[PDB]
Amino acid sequence: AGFDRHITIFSPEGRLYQVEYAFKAINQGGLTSVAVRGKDCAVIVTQKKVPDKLLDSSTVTHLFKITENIGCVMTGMTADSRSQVQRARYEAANWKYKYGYEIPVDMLCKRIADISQVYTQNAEMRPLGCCMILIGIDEEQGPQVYKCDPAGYYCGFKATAAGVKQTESTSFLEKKVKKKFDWTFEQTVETAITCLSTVLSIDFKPSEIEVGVVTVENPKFRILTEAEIDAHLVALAER
Amino acid sequence: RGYSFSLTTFSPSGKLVQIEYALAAVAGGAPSVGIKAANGVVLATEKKQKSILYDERSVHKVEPITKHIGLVYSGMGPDYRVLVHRARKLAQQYYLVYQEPIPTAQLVQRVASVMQEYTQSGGVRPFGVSLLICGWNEGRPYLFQSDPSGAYFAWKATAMGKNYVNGKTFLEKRYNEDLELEDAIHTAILTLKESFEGQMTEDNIEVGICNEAGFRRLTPTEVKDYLAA
Amino acid sequence: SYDRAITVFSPDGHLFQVEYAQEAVKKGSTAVGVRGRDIVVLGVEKKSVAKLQDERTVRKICALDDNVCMAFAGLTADARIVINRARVECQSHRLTVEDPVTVEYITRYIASLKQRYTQSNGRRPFGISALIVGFDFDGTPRLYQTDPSGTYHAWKANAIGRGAKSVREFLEKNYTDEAIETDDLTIKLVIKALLEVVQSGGKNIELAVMRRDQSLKILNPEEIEKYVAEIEKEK
Amino acid sequence: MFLTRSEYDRGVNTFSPEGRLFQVEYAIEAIKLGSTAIGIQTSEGVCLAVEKRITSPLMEPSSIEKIVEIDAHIGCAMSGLIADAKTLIDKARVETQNHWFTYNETMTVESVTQAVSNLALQFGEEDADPGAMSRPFGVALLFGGVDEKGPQLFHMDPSGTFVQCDARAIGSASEGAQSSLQEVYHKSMTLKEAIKSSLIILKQVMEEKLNATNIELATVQPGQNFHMFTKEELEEVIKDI
Amino acid sequence: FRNQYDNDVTVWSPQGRIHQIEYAMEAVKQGSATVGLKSKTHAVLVALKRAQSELAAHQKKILHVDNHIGISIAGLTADARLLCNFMRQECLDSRFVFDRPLPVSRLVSLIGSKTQIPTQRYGRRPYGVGLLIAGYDDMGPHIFQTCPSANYFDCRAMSIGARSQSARTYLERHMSEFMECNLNELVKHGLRALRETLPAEQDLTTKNVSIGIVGKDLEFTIYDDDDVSPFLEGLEERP
Amino acid sequence: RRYDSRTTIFSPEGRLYQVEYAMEAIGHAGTCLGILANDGVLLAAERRNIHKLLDEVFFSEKIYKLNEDMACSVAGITSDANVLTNELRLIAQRYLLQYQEPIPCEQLVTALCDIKQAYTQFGGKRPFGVSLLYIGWDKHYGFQLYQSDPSGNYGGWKATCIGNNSAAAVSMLKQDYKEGEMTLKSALALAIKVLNKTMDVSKLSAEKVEIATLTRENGKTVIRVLKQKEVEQLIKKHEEEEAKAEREK
Amino acid sequence: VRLSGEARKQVEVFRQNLFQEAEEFLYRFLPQKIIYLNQLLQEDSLNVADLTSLRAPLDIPIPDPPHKCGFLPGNEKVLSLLALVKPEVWTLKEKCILVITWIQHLIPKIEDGNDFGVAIQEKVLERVNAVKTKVEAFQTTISKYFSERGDAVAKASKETHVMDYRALVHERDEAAYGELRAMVLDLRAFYAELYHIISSNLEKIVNPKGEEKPSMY
Amino acid sequence: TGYDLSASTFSPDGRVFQVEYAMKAVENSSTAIGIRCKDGVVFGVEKLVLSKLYEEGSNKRLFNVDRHVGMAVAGLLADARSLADIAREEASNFRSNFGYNIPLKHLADRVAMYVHAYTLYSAVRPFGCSFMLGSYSVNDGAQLYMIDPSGVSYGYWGCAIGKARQAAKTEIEKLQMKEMTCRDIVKEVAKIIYIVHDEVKDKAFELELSWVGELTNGRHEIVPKDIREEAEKYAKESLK
Repeated sequence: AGFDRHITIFSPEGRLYQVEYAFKAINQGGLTSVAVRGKDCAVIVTQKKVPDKLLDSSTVTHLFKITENIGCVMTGMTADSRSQVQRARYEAANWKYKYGYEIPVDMLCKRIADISQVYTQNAEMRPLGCCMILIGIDEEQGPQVYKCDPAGYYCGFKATAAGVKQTESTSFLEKKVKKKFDWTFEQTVETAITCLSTVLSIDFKPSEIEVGVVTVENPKFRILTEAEIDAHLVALAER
Repeated sequence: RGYSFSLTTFSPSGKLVQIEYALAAVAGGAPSVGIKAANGVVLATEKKQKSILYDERSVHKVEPITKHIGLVYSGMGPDYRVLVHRARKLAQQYYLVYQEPIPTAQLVQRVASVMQEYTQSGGVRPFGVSLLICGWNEGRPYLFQSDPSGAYFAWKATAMGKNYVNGKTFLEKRYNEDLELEDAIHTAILTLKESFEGQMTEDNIEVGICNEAGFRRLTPTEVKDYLAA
Repeated sequence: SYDRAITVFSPDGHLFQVEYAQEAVKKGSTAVGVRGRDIVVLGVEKKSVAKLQDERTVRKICALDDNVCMAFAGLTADARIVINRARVECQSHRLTVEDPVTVEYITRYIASLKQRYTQSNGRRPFGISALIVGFDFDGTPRLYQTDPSGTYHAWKANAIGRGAKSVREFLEKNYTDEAIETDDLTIKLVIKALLEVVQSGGKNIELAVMRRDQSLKILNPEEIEKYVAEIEKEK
Repeated sequence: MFLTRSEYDRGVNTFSPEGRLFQVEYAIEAIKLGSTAIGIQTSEGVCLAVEKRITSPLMEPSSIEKIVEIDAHIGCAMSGLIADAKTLIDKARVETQNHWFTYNETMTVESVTQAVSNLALQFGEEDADPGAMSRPFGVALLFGGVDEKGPQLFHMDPSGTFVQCDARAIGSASEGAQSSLQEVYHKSMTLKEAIKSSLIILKQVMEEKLNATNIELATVQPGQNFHMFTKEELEEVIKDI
Repeated sequence: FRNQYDNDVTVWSPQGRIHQIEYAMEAVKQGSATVGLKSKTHAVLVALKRAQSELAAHQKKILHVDNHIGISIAGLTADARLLCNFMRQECLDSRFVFDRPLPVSRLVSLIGSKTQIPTQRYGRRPYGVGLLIAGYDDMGPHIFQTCPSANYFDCRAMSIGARSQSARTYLERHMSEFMECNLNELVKHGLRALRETLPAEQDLTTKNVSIGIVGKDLEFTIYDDDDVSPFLEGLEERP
Repeated sequence: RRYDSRTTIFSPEGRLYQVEYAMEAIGHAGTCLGILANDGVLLAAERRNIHKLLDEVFFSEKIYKLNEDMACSVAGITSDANVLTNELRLIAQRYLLQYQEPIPCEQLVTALCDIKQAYTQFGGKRPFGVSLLYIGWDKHYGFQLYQSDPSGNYGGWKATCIGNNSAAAVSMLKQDYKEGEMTLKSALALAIKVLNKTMDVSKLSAEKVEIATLTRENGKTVIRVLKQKEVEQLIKKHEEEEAKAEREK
Repeated sequence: VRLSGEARKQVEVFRQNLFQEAEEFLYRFLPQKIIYLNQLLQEDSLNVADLTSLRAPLDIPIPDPPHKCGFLPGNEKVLSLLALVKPEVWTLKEKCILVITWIQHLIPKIEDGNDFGVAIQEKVLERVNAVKTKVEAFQTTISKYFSERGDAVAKASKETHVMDYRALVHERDEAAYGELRAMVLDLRAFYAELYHIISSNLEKIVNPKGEEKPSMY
Repeated sequence: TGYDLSASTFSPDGRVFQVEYAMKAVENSSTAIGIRCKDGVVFGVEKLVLSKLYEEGSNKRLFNVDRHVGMAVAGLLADARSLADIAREEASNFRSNFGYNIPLKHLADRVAMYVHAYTLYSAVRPFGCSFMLGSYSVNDGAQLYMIDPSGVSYGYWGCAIGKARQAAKTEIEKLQMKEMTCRDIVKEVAKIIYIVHDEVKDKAFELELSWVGELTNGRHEIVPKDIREEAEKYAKESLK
């Protein structure tokens, strides 16, 4: 063949197989992340797996804060994830400097995604093998959830997942939105945790998951403590 | 052979085959339809979503470059956005220089020049997207297509994407120059109705129109009203 | 193996792309040059009219300056570029040193340009060889030859292009101090040499002369007809 | 049993297994295509000689310039690519004149040879300048000049390495010509004897019978400057042989 | 086969070895041998020169960088000349700026950086030359070796080039006495060490030996063919 | 094995095969034609695009005006054609800015051909896969027709055709063209004849061709595109004449 | 290597004989043979339409259900056609050998580049070796015919009750006639293909490396 | 399969194999370990003595990248020295601009991003070094970080790199570093290195140790030789 092995060249069917391989690179990590939106809150959950006891559990995280009121969860290569996180933080601060107001979540996602496009069009560099999911509150639009992928697609979502169990998780979430009644903050967090736990079969403990939330009442992105996570987990088991 | 992989290499029989492959990438893209009515021009495309989870309001396949110009695409979504930003920038440069809204013909020339600019260098790939650029200038409608090759053509009506040949045949059967846009939108949704393989709804399609007023994306309620027929 | 890049040497140290350009020169139309005592004559064959083509556009012989002219055999576009570059260098040299260019100076410049294109990959050699003729300040006739490789050599008389081997063998036989004695004899010698390899005599040769202190003169077709008639009759 | 894979010879900047860097070695093979040149260093001076290898009678003999003058004190003889030879000769000349400009003195033969050698080294492309040929210089030079140390003969090769040599031969018949040099040469020989011996060796190696036209000969002596034997002087010596 | 992974420095091998760097390290073996050894008060460099022919002079294997530093080369003379120019300019810059002789350790660190840059990037080859650097500074006598790989070592004694293992074993078995030696004893030890590398038929001569000495009171000096005769005469014979 | 790549390698026997492959491309193109007459010069081309749902919004799909005093018709890749025409217009206007006179036809052709040669010679860029005819009037040499190729080589022609069936067009023009006897009307009739011969369509549609003429009237060049009625009349006259020639036999 | 004048003379004699014979063959002998084989296949004997004309009597006494076989001749038609064909196939093999040797002597010194001419020489050598193998196949099958037919008639005489052996003998004759006409067609085609390829590529065949270069060295 | 030739490439199954091949580089290296305790961070390296000729205190794998931080490396020593120069430049730039000693987490992030730059581009290979960084500041506390060739960075209570990583990691795991103090941790680091050293394959080693902590007033420094000798004697005694 040879139509793979370079991002620039098109297949005879015009598919650009290299970026599709970058999509597989996300699943190679073996972790899953889920994001679900609510009427007044947006949450991100992801597996936290510590391979060795010696590792400091505090340092390992896939949840990062792009700015005070935006948070992200990265899935894929850890290094590419950290690099994209840094680029996102730079883009947000530069937006604030130039335009005088906090970057919208959609525009941040668009900037990061079009950067991913310049990666998937120029020859020498490779697409970053990571996926981003951004959550924030916009005053006009309420909560928001968005996802960047290695291709440059940046579509917004009511709820999403990324990682190895993405298809199972989106099947689960699709059923839940179809039986739409609402999602308050507690139900939002419960839906996220139930989705992740059901698709993985994990039956989590508080250490195994890390959750981050935004709410219209408290717009700042915060990563909940193990105690708060256990509080939500116990509520799930009780009912 | 070696002609297949290189972009700056004419194959034997003189074909730049990577560009043909980019056109094949366009053909895989979703259906898009453009019909130039006497008093307007309608751009329509399917916005079929993988799941209910997708939020339709987040992204649009039909975008305004200017007040009186808008365009739609079939092909690669990221490439579409690169060139839509570049098109908006080119139009604003024209407005700064001449203090007049850019003509549709001039804009399609400039964006096609950009698309050609990309094909020449080996380090870059062609844009795997084609566009239908519609506009109303000088009290006249316009419809244009711009391919990955960097070439542009002027169509009374045409279709891109999946089943574009069959859609074009359906159009040439159904097309009348005397059509008003009220009828032309119906013909466009029918042209797409040929090729969905699904039950079209207000969400599953995105359609926009241009006229003396200018380009606009008619709302989900509007397209529901037109779909009711 | 070793013929795909200009930079790479082969085992036994042959640079083969420059050899291929020298081969490309052989495809071109013939050209011949001869040094008379007071004339330098430069003759070039003409491929064909085609009957719907204007002859003025196609001219192999060209004047770099008042005192220097060249003819080429090889890629026509490359020849045009090299001719223009040598012309601007001629005028620039006159600008810089307030003196007219010497024939060896201009052939050195053209050779240096061709050499510059050979040395680096990402550029192909100029697929031309040239025959540069001029009169120096002393008034001595000068004839030089250049090739895609970038070496230049003075020649009493020479040919380039297709049939160069045959015509130069003929010229090695024919050329002598006696033939150079007369300007008409020099012109007749080059005409006979081109007649050695050409389909028809008058129609298919374009010939020019430079005299001691006169500009280039492309001989009229009637004059060429008269000279070939004189050559034909003597046989 | 033949293993001919090579697969590493192509492209400079590739160390082959055993680390031999074969492009430079092929360039060193390239000078064997060139005409044979010969140099002998003596107390009375250093002489240089070369076979012109005239292709056709119509070619002007003077135009072939395989021995040239870097300056009055130093001359060069070259075998290999005439074009890159011209480049290196230009570098030598400009460096000599730069030295005169800056220090009001004449360069030594070793310093001039080092100056051109530095240019030859640049095929490696360590410098970022675009105007340096990627290929090694396919030429070998013989630098002969009288300096503060007296007559000196330096050899330069495509690698850019340089060494003093009492007598050296470059070109096609360097193998065998060097053996003849080794047997004939003794340090005490005068320049007349050196001229005669070098012309004997050139006559042996040359395919055509030796004549004043087909050889170029030069000498630089302490009192004199670089001098080329004219047609008449060449006739006298080639008659004497 | 594994002909792949050998083409360029920028390609790692499946077992974590950059083969072009190793192929460059083979280059030092090609050159004529060199030996360096030090005492409490002196550092010595000794070399075996080679000649293209009887008529040709022997090549220069020891080069002076500064009064307090000099080098000896094994491997490509081109790379040797280039690196020597770089080192000389660095020492001149140090003397101009700080009016102190450059520390030899710092100089070899600079050499290591400059040499390392080719190995990682596509383009310029690794410097296929091995140098022995010997100098006296305020800390004391020093000897270093630099490989075509940018790694460098500090040595009590070392030998590089063809058939240098014989010299290394001689040096190792005789090393203890070197530290308290006189300069004559030390140069004699080094001469015997390089004599180990020579073919049995060949023997040390005035012509093919060069000696380089630097010390507290002695600036770097290369003792040439005539000047090595005092040091050579002491040596007895082949064993 | 393969000496046809990178456009910078002379193959053995010294041929640049990339430019030849590019010259192969123009043969696929729609036929374009140019004829030189005593009173004027014309360009005629076959509009290969004959899709029903195409609009003739532009001045011409193939014919371009480069300057007041000249025009061109293009056969080859349309994108490279657009680039070359933009470069041509800029070159002409630069000459007008510098010398305050109209660009000579041969000079403009030579400049663009220098560009086209340059793209051949340097490594990265492909040769321009275009061949285009130039028509213009200049004070020095009057009416002129020029042809160019991907190689960067140009020539002056009394009449020539580029594109599909160019050999048939040239064969027909050779016998028919009368040197020194043409007028613009006769040349138009000849153009219709050779186009009918070359074009596969039995009847020239008069929407499948575009004809433009360059003439000097009142000391100013006029480049005009014959309108659909005019070319309809021309094809009607040619059909009548050819049928009458048929009727006699 | 040191060569005597006599040795040089012998080698030059072989070389000049080979060159002149190759020229004479391709220019003169090949057209003559092409037309000769053409008229031969146009001959009526080669164009026999009814194959039962070809079948010849086998006087094997059919066994009556419950004495000796006379001399059983070979098929006169087939053996006459074979007598015509055999000179031609052997002649073609000889001439292909001559062409092979001519091209091989024209192969130049081995060299790193400008190997396109020697590549042409190698390609035409590939073709001539192919036709050489084909004519060798013809030469072996002509003998296979006789051996097989003899075995068949021996079997038929030994086992009279089996009639399939008799049908086999007739079938061998018919297949032989078909093979022979295809053979003469192929022989003519091989002569013509040799002429075409050699005439087309003669310049590079005779002068592979090409004319002398300007000698930048 | 041409997927493994370059780092720009992806495998069809989503793996960048050049980076993994570079990760295999460090395993060739001799082991090095760093342990973090309450007082500070201790580093140790098993520096194999290739030849008697080589001077002691040479081929140092423990570098000081700033006064308050030290670096221990495994993998290609050339790449490691270059990375140390990069880290020193980053620390100096941080001091010059922001006016104080660089936080270790930030320094690890910056050098990790510099490393990660190389995995992307085709022109340049990934680094062949994996290194540990450690510092103590009264504000931040004891911090130990490890950077792989990929540019992944994490904080480790105990860490090992090189050939004997796994065995060293289990030995470190059975230690309870959090309660312990540095002057004991040096002894246990010596014990672990002596355990993991293979006498048959590796002829000899010279233990190279360093620490940073309050006992230094927050300066990384090489161990005093008396403490080195005490720890080495303890390690030899425990080895049995």
